[PDB]
Amino acid sequence: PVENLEKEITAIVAEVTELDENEIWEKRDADFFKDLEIDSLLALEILALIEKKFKVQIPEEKLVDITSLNATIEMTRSTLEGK
Amino acid sequence: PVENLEKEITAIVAEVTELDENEIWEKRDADFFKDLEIDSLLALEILALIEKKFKVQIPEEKLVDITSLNATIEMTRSTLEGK
Amino acid sequence: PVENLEKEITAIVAEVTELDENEIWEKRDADFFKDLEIDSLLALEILALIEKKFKVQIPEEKLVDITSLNATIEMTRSTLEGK
Amino acid sequence: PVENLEKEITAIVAEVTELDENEIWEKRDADFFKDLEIDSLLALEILALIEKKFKVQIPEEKLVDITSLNATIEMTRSTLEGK
Amino acid sequence: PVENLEKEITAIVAEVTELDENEIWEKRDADFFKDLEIDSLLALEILALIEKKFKVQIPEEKLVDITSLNATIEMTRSTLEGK
Amino acid sequence: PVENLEKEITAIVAEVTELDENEIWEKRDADFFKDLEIDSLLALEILALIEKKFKVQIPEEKLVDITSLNATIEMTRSTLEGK
Amino acid sequence: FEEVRELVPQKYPFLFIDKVIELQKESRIVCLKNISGNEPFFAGHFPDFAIMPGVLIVEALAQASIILFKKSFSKVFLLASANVRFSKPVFPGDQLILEIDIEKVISSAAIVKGVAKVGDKVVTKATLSFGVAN
Amino acid sequence: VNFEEVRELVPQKYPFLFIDKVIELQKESRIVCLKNISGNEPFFAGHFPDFAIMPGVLIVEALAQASIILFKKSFSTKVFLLASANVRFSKPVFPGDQLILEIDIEKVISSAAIVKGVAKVGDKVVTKATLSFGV
Amino acid sequence: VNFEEVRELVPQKYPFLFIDKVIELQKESRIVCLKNISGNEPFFAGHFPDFAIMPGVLIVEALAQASIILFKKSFSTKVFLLASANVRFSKPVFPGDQLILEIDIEKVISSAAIVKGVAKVGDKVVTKATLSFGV
Amino acid sequence: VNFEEVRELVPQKYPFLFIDKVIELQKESRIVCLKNISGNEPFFAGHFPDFAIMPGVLIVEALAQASIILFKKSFKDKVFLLASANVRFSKPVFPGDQLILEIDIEKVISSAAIVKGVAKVGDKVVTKATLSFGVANKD
Amino acid sequence: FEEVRELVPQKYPFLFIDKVIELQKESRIVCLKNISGNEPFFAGHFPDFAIMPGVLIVEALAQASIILFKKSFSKVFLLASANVRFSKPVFPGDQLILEIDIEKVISSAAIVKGVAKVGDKVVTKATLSFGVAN
Amino acid sequence: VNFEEVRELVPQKYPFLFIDKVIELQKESRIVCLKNISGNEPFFAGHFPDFAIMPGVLIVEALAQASIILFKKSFKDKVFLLASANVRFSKPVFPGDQLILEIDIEKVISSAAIVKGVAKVGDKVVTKATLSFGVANKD
Repeated sequence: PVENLEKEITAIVAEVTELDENEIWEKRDADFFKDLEIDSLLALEILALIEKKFKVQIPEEKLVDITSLNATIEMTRSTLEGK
Repeated sequence: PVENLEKEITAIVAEVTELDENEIWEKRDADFFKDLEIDSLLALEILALIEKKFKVQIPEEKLVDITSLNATIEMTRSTLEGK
Repeated sequence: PVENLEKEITAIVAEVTELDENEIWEKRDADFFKDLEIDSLLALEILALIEKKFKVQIPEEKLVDITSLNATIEMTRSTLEGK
Repeated sequence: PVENLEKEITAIVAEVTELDENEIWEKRDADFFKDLEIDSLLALEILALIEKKFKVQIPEEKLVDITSLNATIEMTRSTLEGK
Repeated sequence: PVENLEKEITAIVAEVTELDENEIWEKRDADFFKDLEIDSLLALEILALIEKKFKVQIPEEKLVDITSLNATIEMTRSTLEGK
Repeated sequence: PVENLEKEITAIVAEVTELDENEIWEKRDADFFKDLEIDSLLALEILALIEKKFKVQIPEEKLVDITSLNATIEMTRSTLEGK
Repeated sequence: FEEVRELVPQKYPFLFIDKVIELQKESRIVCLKNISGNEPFFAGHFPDFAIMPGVLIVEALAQASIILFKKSFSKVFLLASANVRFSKPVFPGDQLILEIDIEKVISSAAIVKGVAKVGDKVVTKATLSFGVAN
Repeated sequence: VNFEEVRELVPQKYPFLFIDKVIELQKESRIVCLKNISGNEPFFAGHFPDFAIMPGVLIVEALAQASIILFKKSFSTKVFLLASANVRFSKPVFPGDQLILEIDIEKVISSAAIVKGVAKVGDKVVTKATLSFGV
Repeated sequence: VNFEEVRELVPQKYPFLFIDKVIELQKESRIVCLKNISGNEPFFAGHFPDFAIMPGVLIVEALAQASIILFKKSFSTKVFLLASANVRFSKPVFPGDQLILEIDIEKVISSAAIVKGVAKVGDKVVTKATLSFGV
Repeated sequence: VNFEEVRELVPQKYPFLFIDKVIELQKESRIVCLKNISGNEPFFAGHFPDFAIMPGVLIVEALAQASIILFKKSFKDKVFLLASANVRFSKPVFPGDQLILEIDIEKVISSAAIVKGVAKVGDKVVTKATLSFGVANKD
Repeated sequence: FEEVRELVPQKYPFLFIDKVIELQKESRIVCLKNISGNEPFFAGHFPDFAIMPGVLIVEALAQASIILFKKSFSKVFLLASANVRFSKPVFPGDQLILEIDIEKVISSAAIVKGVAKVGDKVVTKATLSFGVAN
Repeated sequence: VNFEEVRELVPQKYPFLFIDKVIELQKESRIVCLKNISGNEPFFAGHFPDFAIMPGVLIVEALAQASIILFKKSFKDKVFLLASANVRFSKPVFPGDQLILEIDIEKVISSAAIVKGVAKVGDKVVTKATLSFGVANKD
């Protein structure tokens, strides 16, 4: 679900880097490392929390497209249809 | 809200205790101390999360009464009744 | 002398191997390697004692044939026959 | 036996301090520490070898009378009659 | 030899402070610690090096008399007034 | 100033060797290493302390020219012949 | 530092605290440990490349938390649980600055948030939990 | 498996080596190692001088050293830096205790790995830890 | 029995302590101790740097330290100096091995004591030693 | 950071390494090294254990190690033996201090060298030293 | 001593040989070890009284025997058995002089008589036995 | 032997103790101490491991420890801080050497002292040193 996919992804990111959910919500059109101070381990933690709550598989070449919030939303969409 | 206090409590306790939320809905009648492979500091963790994300306080007497998922939901519930 | 070579040999081997000389007179037919809880250097010890206190030499080939109290008395006996 | 008690005691001492059996044989009328360089451990080793070969008991207050060779011969006599 | 001792003392302070001689001779009557870049330890340096240069041993309670170039010179010349 | 430099050099050697000045001035023309209680290291001492006393820097290949009081004095005066 | 010696339940070979800068009692502590190549773990762990084992940074945050506790509450603390993230490596020459804020302190347990910094670059970030004993 | 193979396989040398033997090794799934602990260790005299109790930080270190030897047996021929640790310390561990460290893989990626570790004295869990390593 | 009772009972401190636990203690007859050995010991890197093998001298030392703790439990309230040792070294002992040290009394006098010791890894004798102590 | 360079430049391994980083290096004139000082070193507990204060001789050894770094990077291969130290201990040094070692060369010979070092803790000067070195590399 | 470093199968923390005085090849060796209070075992064994554990004197006689073997026969030696007597204690400041004579050397084993002396006072006297390996 | 006396006189414990025995003690003038030098010390492997040679700064520290023994036995209670060392390293020192530390006092103050030490190996003199100490015992 759009609302659900969306708020759970922003929940995961607001957990890992802990900025108020709206404040990360808006800044999706930037880069996680150039403007969001996101590490290899922050990205890995988001991906693991996604595989956990979402009971979803992830091949991590997808991680190269893990650069913005809306980007991970799109890849998460693709995987929740992946089955 | 009763099912939304379920939302909060069950969500954070499933984050912490590392079990399936479906069987949690089945194991509301599970005992922390002996049945849920818990720590006393595990209760400290869940109680800090309720403290912080429900925005009201609980003294430490509460600690004795943390026993079971039904019973811990009941203890946090009686708090939010006062708390 | 045959019983005095018994004197020398049996005396020093009872000093070394830590057993009763009565049961040694009974266990002439005891095997060093497996039956007498020996070391190969234990044979080196007994052989050095015979070397020194019988005042004649033995090459190291002798070492292979050190097997039993009958047999080691026989090997030192054939030596003192040459040695 | 006089010959036997005597030669076995001189054998034990010629083992522990290793002087030629006659050379210790003669010098009995001196002190083991003042003129024979005998230690607590040399005396203890003689006493233990005596308890071993002689299968004899020894109370070591006797050790105060352990000062000369003939002295230990006399105490060894007393103990081989001790039974 | 107030001139010899006086300009050699100027030089001693210029050495111990590693400073220019003109510098310190300009500073006849300003105190050591506050301005002349010196503590008890450089005072020990002056004491020893002057004691050995000008062939004296100063009863070093005269420590109380060393605060500047002036105190040092007057103290030293009082010492060889002792001489 | 051959007299000033000469007796101050006598004094430099009397300091570096911690010897009497009369002693070394008696030893104008005997070699350093064999008899004057000095090695390469005390030679480094003379080199540095004279270089700083008499306001020079000696091209120290002149190391080859320091074997005694005589070599040192002649080398130094050849250096200020450079001057 | 002499006070740090008594205040820490550790001596020479396993001491990871050099000085305490600030002490907001019952609120927070900040400490400094110099990281020098003259310490044993730089040889044992990895010879070809001297890197501080981040686990010792965890231990340092832990020791600083113990100091914060001993000065905030007039008495045994056992580190019950840790949850750490190692952001950046720490090398010899670095001044580790370890900052402990407390989030929850009860009669029987305590929870702290730690952060280790070299300059203004977060190298490790941890949340620690300690249990109390007599 | 041999403590002398652990020499080159694991670069950690004398003063900071916390593994003695390899009990099992099921490649790419699970490894279990033996670290035998004794009172003749420097951290015991360093940690709480009167009563000897080995610090949990070093138990986590031994778990990580087991994870690395697990990693090196198939992915060989790349430093495996420890990126994160979520650890719970259950029971103290004393001299004479054999610490058995069971490392299980949960995920392996090109440049990252995730591990579940349990440290026990007997079959008594005294430490649990979710570990993560980068490359 | 507790490793913390071994603190004051046995004065040997950190770098030269070779006993971890007391398995049995039958007073004035026999004691048996556990020294758990690990690759994190200084003599391993000191002894034969490439292959780790603990030296027999320290096995004899651990046997003597067991003899002294045996001595101290009844004759208490006098230094017990080791006077002699007749030792045979059977098999090497490696990291991860639990060294069990069985000390038996053969003689006790006012100022002397005699002991028989066996050191095993399992029930496999790797060292035998007749020990003697003076006072 | 350039500590791994110091590990090969300085042959001194643990526990006698008193250089951690080379701040600056001007060849044939000057070097500035850094030593972080912690209470987790053996001499602090070994020298007067009731009060941690670094022995001054070890500051002199840090000065000498900085001098040898300067030599080996900015003089073919030889060894350098410390011939003399004339040191002045101004103020104590404590754990938590960054100790800055400053070497300036005075004279260089085929067979000898003289350096002048100061060790600082912030603005404080705590030791001044004149050091002299010889060469004895046989082959 | 540089030769002693390679010739002994031991390095810093467990090296008990400082120098070899005489080398009668295939006959005997004599070595010197200085005994200084700056060694670890003087703290571990007995603090109130610094005494050298005689077992280390045994180890020293052993190491000297190894040196005698490596120089007498152009290759692994494991100490098979020992029979020692400790006559006198050894303290800091003493120069231990360890003398090894060989009694029996075969292809597969060797037997030596050792004696440790401080000055001209025998402190320990041992007979050692070594087995050979490749 | 009087090493157990040195263990209380010198507060320095392992691994920074560089006195083993006091040969001679003339109160208020002179002390002669002994240091046995072995290859089983950490600085030999820590300082230039390819060749064992004792660092000279440690000979200076042995000289200072002998000086402090002389002070504490022959000066009520104070502490002594090393103020300066002017040292001359004559010859190397190797394992197996008996290092004889000879202190002669030059001057004594309520607040300062100057000593002159030589360290010898047999007939060889290997280091000469002028040392100076201060007092800072607060209470």
